[PDB]
Amino acid sequence: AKHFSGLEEAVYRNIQACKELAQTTRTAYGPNGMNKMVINHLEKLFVTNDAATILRELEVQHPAAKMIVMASHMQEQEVGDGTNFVLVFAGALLELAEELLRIGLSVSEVIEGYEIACRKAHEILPNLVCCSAKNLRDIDEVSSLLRTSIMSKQYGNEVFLAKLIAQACVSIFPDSGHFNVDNIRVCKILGSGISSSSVLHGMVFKKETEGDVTSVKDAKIAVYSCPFDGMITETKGTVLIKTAEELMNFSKGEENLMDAQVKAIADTGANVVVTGGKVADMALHYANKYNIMLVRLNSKWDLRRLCKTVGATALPRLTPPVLEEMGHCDSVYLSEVGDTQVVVFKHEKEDGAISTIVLRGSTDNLMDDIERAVDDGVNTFKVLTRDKRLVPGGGATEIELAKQITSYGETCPGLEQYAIKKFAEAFEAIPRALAENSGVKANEVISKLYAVHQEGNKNVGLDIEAEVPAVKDMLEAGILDTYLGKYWAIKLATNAAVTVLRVDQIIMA
Amino acid sequence: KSRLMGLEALKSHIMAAKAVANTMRTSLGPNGLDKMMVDKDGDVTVTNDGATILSMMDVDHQIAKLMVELSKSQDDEIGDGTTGVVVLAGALLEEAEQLLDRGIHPIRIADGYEQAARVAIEHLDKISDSVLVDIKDTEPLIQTAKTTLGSKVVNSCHRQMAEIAVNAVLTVADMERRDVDFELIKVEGKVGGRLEDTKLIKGVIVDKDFSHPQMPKKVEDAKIAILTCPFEPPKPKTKHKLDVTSVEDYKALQKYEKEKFEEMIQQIKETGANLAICQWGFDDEANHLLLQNNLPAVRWVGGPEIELIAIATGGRIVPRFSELTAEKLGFAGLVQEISFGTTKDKMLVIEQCKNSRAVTIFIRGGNKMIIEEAKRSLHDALCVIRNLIRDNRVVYGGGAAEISCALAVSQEADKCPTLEQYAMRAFADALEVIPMALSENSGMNPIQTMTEVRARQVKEMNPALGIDCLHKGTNDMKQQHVIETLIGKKQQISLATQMVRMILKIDDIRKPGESEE
Amino acid sequence: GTDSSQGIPQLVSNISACQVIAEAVRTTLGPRGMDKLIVDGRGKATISNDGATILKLLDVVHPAAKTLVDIAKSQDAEVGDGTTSVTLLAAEFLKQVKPYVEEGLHPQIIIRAFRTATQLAVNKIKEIAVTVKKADKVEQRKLLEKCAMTALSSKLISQQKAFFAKMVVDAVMMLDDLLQLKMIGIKKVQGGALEDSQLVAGVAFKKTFSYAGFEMQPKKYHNPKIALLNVELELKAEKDNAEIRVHTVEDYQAIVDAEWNILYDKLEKIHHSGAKVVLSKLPIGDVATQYFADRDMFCAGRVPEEDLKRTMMACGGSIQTSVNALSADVLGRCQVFEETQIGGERYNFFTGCPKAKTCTFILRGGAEQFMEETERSLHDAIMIVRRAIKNDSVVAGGGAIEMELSKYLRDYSRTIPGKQQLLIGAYAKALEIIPRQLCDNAGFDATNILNKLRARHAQGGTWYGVDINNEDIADNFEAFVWEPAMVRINALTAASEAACLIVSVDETIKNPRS
Amino acid sequence: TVTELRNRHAQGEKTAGINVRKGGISNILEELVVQPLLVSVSALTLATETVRSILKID
Repeated sequence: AKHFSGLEEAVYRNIQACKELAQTTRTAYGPNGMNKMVINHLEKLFVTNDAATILRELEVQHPAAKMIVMASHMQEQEVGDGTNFVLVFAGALLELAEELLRIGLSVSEVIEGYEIACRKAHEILPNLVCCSAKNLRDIDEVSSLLRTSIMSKQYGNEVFLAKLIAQACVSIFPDSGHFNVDNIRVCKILGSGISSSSVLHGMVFKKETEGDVTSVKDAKIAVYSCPFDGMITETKGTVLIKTAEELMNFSKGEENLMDAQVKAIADTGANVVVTGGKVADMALHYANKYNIMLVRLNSKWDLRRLCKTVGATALPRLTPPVLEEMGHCDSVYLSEVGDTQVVVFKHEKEDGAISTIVLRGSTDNLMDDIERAVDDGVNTFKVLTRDKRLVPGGGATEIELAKQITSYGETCPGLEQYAIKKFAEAFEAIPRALAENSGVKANEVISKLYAVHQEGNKNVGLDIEAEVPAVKDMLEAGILDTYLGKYWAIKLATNAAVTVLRVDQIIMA
Repeated sequence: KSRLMGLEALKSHIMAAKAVANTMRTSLGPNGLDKMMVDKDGDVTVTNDGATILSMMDVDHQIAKLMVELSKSQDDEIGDGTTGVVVLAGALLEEAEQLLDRGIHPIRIADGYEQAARVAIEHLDKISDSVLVDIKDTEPLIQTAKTTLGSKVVNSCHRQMAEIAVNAVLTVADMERRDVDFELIKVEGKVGGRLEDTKLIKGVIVDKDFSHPQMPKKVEDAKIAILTCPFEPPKPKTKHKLDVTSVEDYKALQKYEKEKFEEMIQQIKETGANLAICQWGFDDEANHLLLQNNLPAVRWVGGPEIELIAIATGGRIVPRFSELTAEKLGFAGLVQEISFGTTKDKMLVIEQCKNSRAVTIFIRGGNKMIIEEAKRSLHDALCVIRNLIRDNRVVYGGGAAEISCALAVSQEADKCPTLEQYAMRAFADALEVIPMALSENSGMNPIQTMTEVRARQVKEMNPALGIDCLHKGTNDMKQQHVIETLIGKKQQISLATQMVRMILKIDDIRKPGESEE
Repeated sequence: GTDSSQGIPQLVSNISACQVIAEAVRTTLGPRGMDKLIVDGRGKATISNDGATILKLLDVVHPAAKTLVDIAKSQDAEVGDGTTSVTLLAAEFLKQVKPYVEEGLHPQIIIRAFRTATQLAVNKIKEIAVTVKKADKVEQRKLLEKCAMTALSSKLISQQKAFFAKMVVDAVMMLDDLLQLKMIGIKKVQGGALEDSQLVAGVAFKKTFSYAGFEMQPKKYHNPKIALLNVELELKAEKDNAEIRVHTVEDYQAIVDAEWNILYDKLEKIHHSGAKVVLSKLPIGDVATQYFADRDMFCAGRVPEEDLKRTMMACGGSIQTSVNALSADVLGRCQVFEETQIGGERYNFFTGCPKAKTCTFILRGGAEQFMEETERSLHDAIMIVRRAIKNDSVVAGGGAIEMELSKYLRDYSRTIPGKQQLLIGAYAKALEIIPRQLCDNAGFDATNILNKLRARHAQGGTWYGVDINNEDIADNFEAFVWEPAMVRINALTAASEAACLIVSVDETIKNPRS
Repeated sequence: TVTELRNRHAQGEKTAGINVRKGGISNILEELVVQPLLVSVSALTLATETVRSILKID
């Protein structure tokens, strides 16, 4: 770092971050998501509509922001819609908390008041348990619950994506009591429409498939990054291609060498060779005759997905597999995935933990936007598995916490009296984020929600009914939340907010 | 990078175009002036022909290069007109700028310029329309030749060059073939000669001579053994080489290569030959066997050069010594070494009194500059004369033709309703650029020279009267015999408009600067 | 190090970037239109009139400027015509948005206002589309002939065109099965005829190398065997590694004659697989060409890679990286080989081709510079007429439809809005620039031509558009100016997705900082 | 405007002129716009004399 003086980090650094955070979740949160352009070190267009992703990609130069980054990342694992919340609740509380400081309120006196308010907020949340639904045998129930999560993360086809994520997540384990984070793995294959994406189960290798079939039930695999150019460690790993005379004997010789390799795996157990290494011209010929599958050209990502599920372990050497390097899948077969030929394995009773949604788009640009919707939606299913408490649609949750917190200023006083009040406004930052998206007055949005006085129903979503004002029931629309989502978000948000607010000058020479 | 559009695009185009145009206009016509230019190689190159000037310079901006390509096609098709086409092109862009600041879009300029040039081609078609047989052509052809040879500077005792050229277009060409014959024509130049000796070689010349003077200086009609066999080191693409050591391996090698060279001479002589042309020539050693089994031979012929000698003579190929037959041997009338006029020029001729399917035009001059100048006069001269052998339609140059056309264009310009009218009249002043620029060369003021010619074109409506183009104090183009092909001028006028029309059309320019090559 | 900028200064950076890139492809497409010349470093200059080509070579640094690559490419692949228009339109939507965003009045209901326009806009084009295969002819080649004439007159010629237009009809039917932008290629000559064209139904090759014979070497076959090689012939052939030396005693003349035998072998392998006619990508050697003339066989070097790929599709054959052939889908055959000089430049014609899904036009313009645009006219003709067979729905060309959509969107602009009026009207205004610009660069009055047409639409009609042959008003459905209905529809959706994307973005994160 | 009136004068002679109603190209034979002969002789001869003095002026 660099040196600082006059307790600058508290007044100055805290508000710089607030803004940096702002408007990358103050318009890509709620019922319509919005694209932001991120260019990475290998430059390409990348559209983000998700809070956790855009921060991983950014290099945080502010030390004030970095705390807040970590808490968003916990929330990415845990909810995938409490991740959008960390930023907006946290930034807003510091802006308001700065105002209090000027009056003379001490930094910790306010921190007391935010903490009794948070415990209190959590007491209100069982009054914001409005209806309970949970069928994990029904695609129909699941899709409505995910629907507000994926909405925030996409501007596209909301309804169609909701059926694909629901179909994957239910179908894999409809009797599980807990679900996994890498239970669904993405496969990102080029071509076709967005609404031409589909659902398979088990591992898909998105890279080239060759050999020739020979089984559809015996799906034993052995995983290598070791090439078959002429690399074998049971004998010598040297090639002879630097001499013209030898190179010719070697081309002819590669045929027989390849037969030794293929058998060497298979006999001890394989039917499909997983090969991150490369398969020569002559090599490709011997496997076609012999009739063992090849899944050629596998990058590190492709091989790791495979290893983690089956417990097959890769080496850069080729020797017959021991049992720890052997995996098994319930099935394999060769059929097109989205209308492109690949290998599809099945897992849904072997160990599950890998389903595949094929993300399609004639360009990689269309795919990233749907990558965010599914990946966040994995972890939203993991909340609905654990509990059934159903929390109304976005932004309709937020009003009631604000109304009962205002009561909390009046009944408690102290020097915490002020802090509690700004805790109240700070939950209103979330529908003010929707007012800022809609581009109409903040104040008018807030006015309608208090006037009808409905608490757990009414909010201004993103519509053309949000342009000339109206209010709508987000309790009944297929836009629902869950209890734990909000319980986690708030807890880690208040964790993050308070602790940046403590900071004082960096002392260095 | 920057985006240049519109005015930015057209401003750049005048700046580039003009630089080329200024050198050309001061080297235009037979009153034309030599330009002595230095390279950065410490060398000096003395130029005057418009094409060599385009090869020499690599001035900034694309527009320079687009003129370069244009001139190259035209050297083969017409010949001369290389100076003329480019100076006319810059005139269009100066006028376009005058109309562009008035508020005229370049697409208006583009269509009206293309439409004006069609008025001018029609005017130039009127002057002749004769097509006459080859013999009758020969006197008009020689008069045209003077002019063309004159526009590469000097033409005094250059009447040999013109008379050899009529033979040269006749042999290679038909009268109504309608194709090019300048890939059948070999230009040859060698230093030490004279510009007063020009020879027509009805075969081919190799710069090589006999291996001995002791071998005969005549060889019979036909019986040429075309060969690829070594009698000296052939420089093999094989690899690791090894040398002899000591007295014994030295001797063994010498006797071996001598023994093999004698056997080779005998098989050539048996299938019937008296000329060996060998790719890989003769060594000192090899000389001994060849005189002893007495067979004139040329030492060394280039890799590709051996093909060129075969097609020219019409002779029948024998690729190699492994391929010797008596049913395939090349053609000749005689094979003799020729001294042209000096013993400083030694070329050895395989000349034809049989089938000739190419003609070598052998021109000489005493120094490097003198042959350069003479080759370029003569090639361009040959080409203009090939357009005329086919169709002997002739117009008198010097800018007389252009003035007449300027009158014709200027009237026709305004009788159309479209917005091109202003362009079309600027086209008429733009044709006048060429006697204006000739005047700069003559030693005369640009302006009054054009208007003297013009009154005389109001009378006749035909070029055959004008101003000075040789300088002799006559006001005639038919007592001066300043003559260019009809297709040739028509070609400078149509090509220049076609080119400049792309340049007006394009106003979409991605450069960082204003010019990049 | 990361550059991040937000709010309004980023919003105005994005929009502005887009406009500069458009200027290039704005004034273009026509005989009264423009061509584009981009030099992006020395000896990297192209002439084009296709939007896509320039933009790839052009540098981009803005995300708004990067967006346009994906829009231009997908248009170009399919139609090959109207490429410039999509990128013009993509940029144009943004231009009219620009005073609201500066002001800070920016809903994201604004992008959603565009998505609604695109919908109404597209319904109209189909609705006014009249399927031409039903409506007219029954032989339908004369139908195709009319598209050809107008298409030849949207890049150049307006009089030579009537002769050139029947050739296109024939070619188009051989070719139609998927558009090729590289089997419709046209070869250049001038100086033996000027302004005439011939249809050749097979292939041609510009480059051939042989000077050891021509009259003495045969060049007419009635059952050629074509070797489509990429290998080189050499003076003498190199031997394989290890051993062989020159001199010691015996090796002096020995080795020399062996080299000659290997060279001969490579030739004899070519011949005995199937050779009477040889094409080879890389030079035919000096002694090699002499050999071929000796045996009475034709040979050709300096072939481009591209030309060989055309010929194989015609033959049913393939390119050989080998010196022998063991299959007739790897060797090539035709039923005519002839070599004829047009313009005095050698053309290797193969015609009577088994498949004959390739064509060659031997075109004589008036100049080399002239030819470049005359080739583009024939090329524009082949693409568009083909795309007419495929999408039999065809609407009026000339940018005629767009004036009616401007007006249609103006009527809905009136009806719809709670704030939408500014934005739907922006969409409408944006359409009109596209024919208006072609009037304007041309130097005729764009207000005088378009607005007069809108007026005639009002009495009744929809196909009154701009004839760009002279840039004045005309019926462009009675003048038979035609381009398919689908072209426009593809343009509208893709264009509106590009524009929407940019306005959504108010943050650009450059993570390398570079 | 002035390109087109030139072409009308070339063919017909006594034709179109700048008309105050139209703003443009319509006959002035249908709407009389007259000027006396001296008013145009004056514009030209005086103009030339002034341009003559300036050219002659050192």
